[PDB]
Amino acid sequence: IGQEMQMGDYYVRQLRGSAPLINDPLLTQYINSLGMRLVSHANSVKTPFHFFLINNDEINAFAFFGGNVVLHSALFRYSDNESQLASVMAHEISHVTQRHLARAMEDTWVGALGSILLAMASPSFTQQNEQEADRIGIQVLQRSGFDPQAMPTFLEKLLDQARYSSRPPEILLTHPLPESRLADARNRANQMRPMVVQSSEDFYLAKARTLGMYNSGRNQLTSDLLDEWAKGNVRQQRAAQYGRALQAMEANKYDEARKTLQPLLAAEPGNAWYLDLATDIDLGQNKANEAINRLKNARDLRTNPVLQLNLANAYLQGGQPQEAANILNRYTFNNKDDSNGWDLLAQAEAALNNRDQELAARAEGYALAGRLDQAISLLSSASSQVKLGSLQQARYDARIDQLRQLQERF
Amino acid sequence: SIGQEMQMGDYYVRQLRGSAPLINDPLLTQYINSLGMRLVSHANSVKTPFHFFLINNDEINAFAFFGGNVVLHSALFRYSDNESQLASVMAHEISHVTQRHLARAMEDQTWVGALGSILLAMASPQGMISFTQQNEQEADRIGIQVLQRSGFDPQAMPTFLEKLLDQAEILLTHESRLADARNRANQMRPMVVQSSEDFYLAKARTLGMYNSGRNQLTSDLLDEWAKGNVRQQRAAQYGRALQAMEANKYDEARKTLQPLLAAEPGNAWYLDLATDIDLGQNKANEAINRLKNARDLRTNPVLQLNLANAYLQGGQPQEAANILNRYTFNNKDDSNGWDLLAQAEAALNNRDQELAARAEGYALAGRLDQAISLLSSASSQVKLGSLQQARYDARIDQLRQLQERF
Amino acid sequence: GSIGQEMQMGDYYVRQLRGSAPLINDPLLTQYINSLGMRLVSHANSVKTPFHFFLINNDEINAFAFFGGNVVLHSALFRYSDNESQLASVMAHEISHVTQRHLARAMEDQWVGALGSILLAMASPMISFTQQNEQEADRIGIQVLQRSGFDPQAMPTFLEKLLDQARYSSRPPEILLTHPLPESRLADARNRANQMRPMVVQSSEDFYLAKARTLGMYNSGRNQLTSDLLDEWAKGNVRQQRAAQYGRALQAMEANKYDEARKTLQPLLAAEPGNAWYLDLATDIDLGQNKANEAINRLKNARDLRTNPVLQLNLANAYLQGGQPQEAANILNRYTFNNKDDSNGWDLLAQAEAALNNRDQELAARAEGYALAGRLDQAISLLSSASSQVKLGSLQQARYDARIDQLRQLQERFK
Ligand SMILES: [Zn+2]
Ligand SMILES: [Zn+2]
Ligand SMILES: [Zn+2]
Repeated sequence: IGQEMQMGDYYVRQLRGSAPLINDPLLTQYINSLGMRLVSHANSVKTPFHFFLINNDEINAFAFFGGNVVLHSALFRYSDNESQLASVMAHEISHVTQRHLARAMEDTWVGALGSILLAMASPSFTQQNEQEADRIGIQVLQRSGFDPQAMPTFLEKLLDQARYSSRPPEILLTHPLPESRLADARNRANQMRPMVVQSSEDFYLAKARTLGMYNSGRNQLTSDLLDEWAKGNVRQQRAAQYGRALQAMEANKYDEARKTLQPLLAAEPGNAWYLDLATDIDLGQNKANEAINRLKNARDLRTNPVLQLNLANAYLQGGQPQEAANILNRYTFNNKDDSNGWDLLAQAEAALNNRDQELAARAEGYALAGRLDQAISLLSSASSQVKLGSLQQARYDARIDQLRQLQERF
Repeated sequence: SIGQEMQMGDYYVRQLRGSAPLINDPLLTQYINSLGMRLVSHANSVKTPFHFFLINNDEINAFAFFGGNVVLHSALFRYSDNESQLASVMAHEISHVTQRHLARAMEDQTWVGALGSILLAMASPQGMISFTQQNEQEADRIGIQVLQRSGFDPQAMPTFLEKLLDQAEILLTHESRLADARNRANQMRPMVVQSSEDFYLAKARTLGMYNSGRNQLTSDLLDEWAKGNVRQQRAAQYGRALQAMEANKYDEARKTLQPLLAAEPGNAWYLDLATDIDLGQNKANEAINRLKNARDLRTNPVLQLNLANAYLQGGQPQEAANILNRYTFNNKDDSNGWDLLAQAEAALNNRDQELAARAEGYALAGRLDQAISLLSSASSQVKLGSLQQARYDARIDQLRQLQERF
Repeated sequence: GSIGQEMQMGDYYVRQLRGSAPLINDPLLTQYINSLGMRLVSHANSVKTPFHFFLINNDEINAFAFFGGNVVLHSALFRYSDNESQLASVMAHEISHVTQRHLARAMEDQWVGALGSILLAMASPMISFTQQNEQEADRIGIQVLQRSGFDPQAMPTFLEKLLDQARYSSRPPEILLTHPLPESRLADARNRANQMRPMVVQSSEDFYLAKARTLGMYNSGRNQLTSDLLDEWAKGNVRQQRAAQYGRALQAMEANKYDEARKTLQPLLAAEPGNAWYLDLATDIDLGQNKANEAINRLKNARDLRTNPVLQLNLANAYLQGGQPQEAANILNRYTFNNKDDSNGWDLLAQAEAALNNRDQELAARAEGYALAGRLDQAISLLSSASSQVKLGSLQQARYDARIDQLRQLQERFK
């Protein structure tokens, strides 16, 4: 487990630099708050878990060392309910806890494998591992309070689209599904108790933002899906109203987006989804003060990362880079693996013409993207602009030392 | 009598706490009054106790009223180049009170509230009072001696007034009078001048921690302080550590303060910031142990609040209460102690004690009706006939007498 | 050859030391330690290599050596050494490990990164020798120790002073882990020492001043210059007593009480205006209170300014703090070339080139500091910047690019 936490970091750093990862706070927070909810109900967990979202309209999901589960945004277009989406995550979670890929290789090497995981994200197991991944998957899926029949329903809807479409989805290549696999999935969900679970409000909002803001190819949020959601339950109707407000924002129709979002923010002034969108609309119309005052009146400002990055950007476009830096210095210290915070920090330090601090912030973004040589180059320039023996020299040079360890390792 | 004016003074002070942006920082208020106090004792015509308040306002102004209550705007620190210049403002303002000028002026002619609304308008950054040419011709020349017996620069006043002229606010409430200030300062004596170590750090924390508008701690000043005497160089290092903490640069803050704390482990200013850095990194245990080994722990109010706060964050609300229960009876008018004591009593689930501590906070801020409401709630949760019920109801009685006077 | 291979490894390990271990780079302490160490080498047998002596800022007592005649000594040796001959006995011990090639023999018979990672762990706040290795080192050491004019009994007196501390103390001195000390070794050290004639030698005045500066200026943990020691030295021999006033002036200056350090320094300055030790202290007192010019005038009038690296570095720095960066550059461009390994010169050269706004020269001076510390990739980065700010084909471009090539060929030899 010692090495595979480390090879996980090397592989996800490569994923950041090459694959089109969705770095959105609201979506990343959702996929990881949901995914961690199942890990807490999973057995034999050796590692922390992180869940990544790729902008890819091809449906696929996979996982590797260090509890890193990779999910394509296409999973939101296929998932009718939240339990189906978590059904695939528990499928992936069980692949890690059982260490399936670990043993496939215990029976030159790491770069040949890394090209495989990377090519899958950018636009296979034998069925003995896949039966077991279903085995443990639904127990976890049911002790997580989800619908156990969501897996046979979701597996079956992959099969219905593999005959009624030319070539099958890519998920069925890494996770093949014969009729035996379905019949087992269909039986064991039959064997446990019926559950009536409503999909969380965050699932429908996350689907809308995924298909609305990160549209690409078959990943569209179409009028047919929004009109259908206008008839659905109370949670789907707010998400369709949010989806219309989102797309009115995307199309630069800011005043309509404000009036469309108004009934949802008036009903829930402290919801982070509506606060995020209301900041985009205000910033789109050069009213940063309104976007600043609204987020300072948010209850969860100092506890919610989405609100912290949102108000930092609002401070940035509002001409107060120092206020942005105060948030972003604390944000990057508590969320050191978040590339959004380091980037906004680099923008803030650049606005203050703190050149060494700007280069130091840029370096973290490059290190997160697997560009360690270039991160070292920026920190070397930073170190060369400050007196030797200064605290900034020692800091920049020590950071260079730590990144050289990661490069000497591979 | 002095009695009505001391009570009128308390009423105006309560109104200031509720609406004006006061700086309640322990280190700054301890310094502001410690310097005032031994400055007070060098005047003999004083009828009243004296308290000195600091207001977060970038517009320079200073004023005083009944009960020896003086108000100093934080903008005073950027205008004051040395300790004597800062005390020159205070010596001028305390001399107004000791000779009873403002009381004299209102004996000539709804009134008490009209003056209080004016006092807030001057204090609040968001109508004014004005003195006659004699009145402050009294105050300055009566105040230059009060400054000299306290061992500060007599020439510190004049250089401050000329630094006011070329910029044409203090000038509405306050050449003839100025020419007399330089007229009168040159005659007395020339004086060796050395700011206290606390003045330089106090100016650093005011401009660095309470920066607002024109009240910034600029990169020009601390580069200059690094070239001064060894007091200003330690202050410059303290200000840079302070701004690093303000910018949440926690590691840089610890390494900047480390040489100062190693040289002066018992210094209250550095011990204070070391707690802020430790709590900012969720290291409450380390901050507690450091404060227990401080020499002046059970004698210095700043250190007691710092350790009490660290006990709260450290998950020890009882130990925090043991400190704060004694602190609030030694510093009845300190809202910080009452607020921290309310946080501790909330964490111990002593509800009636929490309502009682919250009530004192509202009483100090002038919201007597609300304080009476919270004590009424506390008294309803405690058994009739208990000592607690007798205290809560007695405190309500005391607060009702206060509001019946005005 | 094998001398060449071992001096190539020696340089690699010295660079690693400079990059991670806390070496004292003080001009006076470095000069003294190497002048005393060379004095022993000149009386040693079978010397094949130059020798360099390094001082770690570590209050744990330890001493060891590796390829290329590089001897590294923890500053805690000054706390244990009552007299110069005691300190010399430990160095003679280490030089004898080098002349016997004990470390070379072990690795030859039966990894470069494994040995270098141990050397850094021993210096930062393990290698062990057999009892024959220690037996060879003590005899050969004590013979070179007295041919150098020191007290032979200092070696057993220091060993027994080490054995006594190990028995009572919770943990043994770390030097006794690298150099194990059974009673058999101490009895053998007493035998050969007793075999020669008694020799009561006065420690050099340079020794007492070095111990004062080592413990007073580079104090750390148990490495303090206590008031007990100096009150004790105020009563001593002719050389010890002025070393007392020197250390007293040091911490008066360390505590930023410069006026106190003036009055303490006055009589030794007035009595001895031509020795580097108080001249050095008589520059730091002056610059600390912004009196740079007479610190320059005092050093400009020094006799051995064109002979002694300490006065040159002191005067170069005074020119910098005095607002005359070019005068500092004139000295340091020549000092860096004659003292290629002194990282103080490269740093001061960079500070002067920075003040003159000669950015590529500054980056180039910084790079030599980084190369000396084993950070070759970083030194190459700075030279690449320097090469990018001068025109291609120029004299400076060809120099910076040739220097990059040298650092790259130095890098591949071990990577
Ligand atoms: Zn699978
Ligand atoms: Zn006045
Ligand atoms: Zn040995």
